Amino acid sequence: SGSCKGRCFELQEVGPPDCRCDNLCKSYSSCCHDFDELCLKTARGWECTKDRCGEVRNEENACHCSEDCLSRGDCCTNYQVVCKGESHWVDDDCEEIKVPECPAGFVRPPLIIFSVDGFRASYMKKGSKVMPNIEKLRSCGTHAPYMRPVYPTKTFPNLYTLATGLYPESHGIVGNSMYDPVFDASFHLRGREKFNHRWWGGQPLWITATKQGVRAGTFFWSVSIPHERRILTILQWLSLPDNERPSVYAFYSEQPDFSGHKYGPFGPEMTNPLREIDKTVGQLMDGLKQLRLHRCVNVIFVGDHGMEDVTCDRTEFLSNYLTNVDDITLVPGTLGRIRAKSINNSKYDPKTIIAALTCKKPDQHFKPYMKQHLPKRLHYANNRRIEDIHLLVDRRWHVARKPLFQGDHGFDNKVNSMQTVFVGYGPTFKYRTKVPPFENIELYNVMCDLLGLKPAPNNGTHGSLNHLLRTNTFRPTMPDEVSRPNYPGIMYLQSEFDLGCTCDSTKERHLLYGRPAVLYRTSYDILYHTDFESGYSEIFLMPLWTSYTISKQAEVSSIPEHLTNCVRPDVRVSPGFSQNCLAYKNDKQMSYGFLFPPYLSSSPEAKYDAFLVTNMVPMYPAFKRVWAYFQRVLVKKYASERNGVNVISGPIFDYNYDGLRDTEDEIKQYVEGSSIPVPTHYYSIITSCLDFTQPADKCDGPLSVSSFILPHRPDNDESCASSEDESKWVEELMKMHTARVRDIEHLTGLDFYRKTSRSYSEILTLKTYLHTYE
Ligand SMILES: *[C@@H]1O[C@H](CO)[C@@H](O[C@@H]2O[C@H](CO)[C@@H](O[C@@H]3O[C@H](CO[C@H]4O[C@H](CO[C@H]5O[C@H](CO)[C@@H](O)[C@H](O)[C@@H]5O[C@H]5O[C@H](CO)[C@@H](O)[C@H](O)[C@@H]5O)[C@@H](O)[C@H](O[C@H]5O[C@H](CO)[C@@H](O)[C@H](O)[C@@H]5O[C@H]5O[C@H](CO)[C@@H](O)[C@H](O)[C@@H]5O)[C@@H]4O)[C@@H](O)[C@H](O[C@H]4O[C@H](CO)[C@@H](O)[C@H](O)[C@@H]4O)[C@@H]3O)[C@H](O)[C@H]2NC(C)=O)[C@H](O)[C@H]1NC(C)=O
Ligand SMILES: C[C@H](CCC(=O)N[C@@H]1CCN(C(=O)OCc2cc(Cl)cc(Cl)c2)C1)[C@H]1CC[C@H]2[C@@H]3[C@@H](O)C[C@@H]4C[C@H](O)CC[C@]4(C)[C@H]3CC[C@]12C
Ligand SMILES: CCCCCCCC/C=C/CCCCCCCC(=O)OC[C@@H](O)COP(=O)(O)O
Ligand SMILES: [Ca+2]
Ligand code: NA
Ligand code: NA
Ligand SMILES: [Zn+2]
Ligand SMILES: [Zn+2]
Repeated sequence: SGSCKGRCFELQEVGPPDCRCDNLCKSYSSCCHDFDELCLKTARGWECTKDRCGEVRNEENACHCSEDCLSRGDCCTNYQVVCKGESHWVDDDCEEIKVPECPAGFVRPPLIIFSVDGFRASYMKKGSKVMPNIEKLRSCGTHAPYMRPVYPTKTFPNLYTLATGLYPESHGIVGNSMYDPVFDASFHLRGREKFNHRWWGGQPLWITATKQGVRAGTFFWSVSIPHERRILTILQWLSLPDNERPSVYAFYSEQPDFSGHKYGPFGPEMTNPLREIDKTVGQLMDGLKQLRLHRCVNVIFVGDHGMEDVTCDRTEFLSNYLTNVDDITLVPGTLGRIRAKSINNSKYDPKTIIAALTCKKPDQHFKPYMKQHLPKRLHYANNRRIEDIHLLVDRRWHVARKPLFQGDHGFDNKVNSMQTVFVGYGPTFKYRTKVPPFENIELYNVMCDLLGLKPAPNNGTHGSLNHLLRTNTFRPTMPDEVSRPNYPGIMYLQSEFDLGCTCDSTKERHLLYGRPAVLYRTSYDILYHTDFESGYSEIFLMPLWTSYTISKQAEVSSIPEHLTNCVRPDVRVSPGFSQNCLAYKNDKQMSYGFLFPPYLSSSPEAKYDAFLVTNMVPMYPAFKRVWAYFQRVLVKKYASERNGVNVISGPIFDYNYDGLRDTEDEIKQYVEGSSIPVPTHYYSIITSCLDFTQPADKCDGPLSVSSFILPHRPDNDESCASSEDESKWVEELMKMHTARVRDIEHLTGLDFYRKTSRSYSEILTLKTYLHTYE
């Protein structure tokens, strides 16, 4: 417990018992007694003035304007501008940085991450009027229209996703507040508990760097260190000798979130907070220019989430729905999480709670879900810290337990107001380049590539952001197919089938982008037909995928009356590896549907192919209403609008809600007295030509995709308008359950788009794309 002299913001760890002088010492109440005195000098502010140029060095000043300051590494960021007639970085023209211009001794371009809390993507519209430095970074660098945060759209899940490339369910920081039933402890911004490493999973970038010999401190700063001091400390660290200097740095600003919450996102009061951020950015760049590192360093300007208009009057109370609200604990606000108030309560029943919250009031501004029924695109279920009951709250509303600020965030990560920013500037990024919106889970890989690091396993798709960089150290390669398909001929007689059923240029046309590869061990059959092709699993007794193409002027027919209950045995597949219709009769709850729609057959003769037992899938009657509407009405609609479409459809089994393809052992439900497994979800991937004037089967250029993962539910309680015509609700339900192709690949162990005219990086970008319907 001595002194900090010569050790301010030192990069080593010290003690215990010895006192600390590092940038987190205040957070551990461990700074040496003279830390405030030596290390947090504030005298005379942060800006040089003409008066002070060539002053005699006074050790009391926050920063210096003396002739030695540049030797000493501690000039104010504007010193050269005020005293040498240099220009502020923002006043110089954009000049493309073809190669890193670094001082001798630098082995890689440093990375600086400048994260802003609550920075809404639409704030970039306010432009160089308010934020000339940010606008310049955006303009001369690489930028997206916006970047998608993860759900929940709160700070800590997003900050730690940025650093790990992991979903909150994987990294463990699933909210700003959490309860962990195994630890029997709670995590909050206020508390000792957040300091235990046990909450923090994955491998953040600082650890990835350090384990691979790249110097990198933890990204957190003690909040009591002012913004200007942090910037000066980063600058001083960048002046260190080669053997002590870090290659990655982080700055966090709590603005403009703090003002967003008070005044709302569209308040006139937001201008000054944004001017203040921009001034801090200006300090960093001016400082970098002072050190001749301004064409050496890569800078990421990134937000964690946006901000919405939310007032106290738009609050739903659970007391208006639940007779007994004091038996529950609620994590409230822009999402809901419900659990039992006490584990001692044995009458506590989740099903009664869900029923009592489901579709009661006409305007109802939240929706309850068991977490395994949340849209799969959220990836918000596979963690014991996420409560079984979840409430999705409508944008602009809160939920609270009982009745006894005007901006908020935390909503569904596809909501517009939740979108945030991304700008990359420096030698490794492209120059003056706009890139499409992408998800913040993808940045960890990029940051690894900017630092020559091997990423730890994460949820980014490595290579899908290659188009952001001038130089790509990572070239992705298609995974090798693991199981090769069988091609069964006509073997069996119809008399060999005891299934209890009764009835009264394929590849080039129907697999436009090639055959999906199966990336796990299994046994499956390719089945060709006039209107569609399929990969039929002999283990699961149904298609893994079914693929077909519908031209712009293809025609919809009905299932004629006499084939209504038609299921025909498939002579290419053995009785032993087929479904049977007897199981469906014996299952009172379960009906069946088809993957290729009989509705879209090319002829009445081809229509018979649709009724094969090998095109059949278990479907709840409730779900058939959704599925029939998609197949009969929507598929044709999309083919019209997009000038034909290619459709790949299939089952998903995810009983343990981990976003990954279930093994047989992990399947928990079968059609009554059979071993026909019941899917948890059904997917479709719908592809066409981005240029819609070119039809889907003759496309020269980029592709356009939209997909979904529909949950396979025995009721339509999710849809509060489901007692009406399907035209009133199925499509809204589908859009809620929009998905990336990549989500489907994880859920099915399939790899799509193996045969295209496009680069594989471009295909990785196609597979990460999400159609949000915003
Ligand atoms: C998003 O991307 C994720 C990352 O790839 C995917 O998540 C992974 O999923 C797999 C498959 O389900 C899962 O694998 C299981 O792992 C069990 C062991 O779990 C512990 O160890 C791992 C490994 O830690 C090291 O590697 C990870 C990356 O995975 C890295 O981030 C770590 O820092 C650590 O790094 C060190 O080692 C590596 C080399 O291994 C070095 O390269 C590196 O330099 C480091 O030195 C940890 O990930 C686990 O972490 C979980 O649990 C802890 C403790 O509770 C949590 O704090 C943490 O948040 C995390 O929790 C999440 O995952 C668990 C499941 O693991 C969930 O229950 C939970 O809700 C959270 O979501 C553990 O510390 C292993 O026993 C198990 O083995 C079984 O299957 C195999 C199959 O071969 C069989 O052989 C056996 O019979 C077993 O039955 C299985 O292998 C990974 O753990 C998991 N990783 C992460 C980070 O979550 C995710 O699926 C993907 N999502 C989607 C939708 O695609
Ligand atoms: C949870 C606290 C931090 C409290 C806080 O609200 N800090 C604010 C908001 C963001 N801040 C910040 O500087 O953010 C930088 C940042 C940027 C980006 Cl892009 C991503 C990320 Cl993730 C962060 C200023 C912190 C303080 C100390 C932390 C612990 C470490 O001292 C030791 C280890 C390090 C391991 O990697 C993780 C576990 C560990 C115990 C840390 C847990 C989190 C602690 C307690
Ligand atoms: C070598 C000495 C070993 C350590 C001695 C520890 C002394 C025992 C006291 C423990 C409680 C607090 C000490 C550790 C963390 C200090 C907490 C702190 O200073 O931050 C409070 C935090 O909520 C503020 O939340 P926000 O400001 O809202 O982020
Ligand atoms: Ca699974
Ligand atoms: Na039935
Ligand atoms: Na309903
Ligand atoms: Zn935040
Ligand atoms: Zn906030």
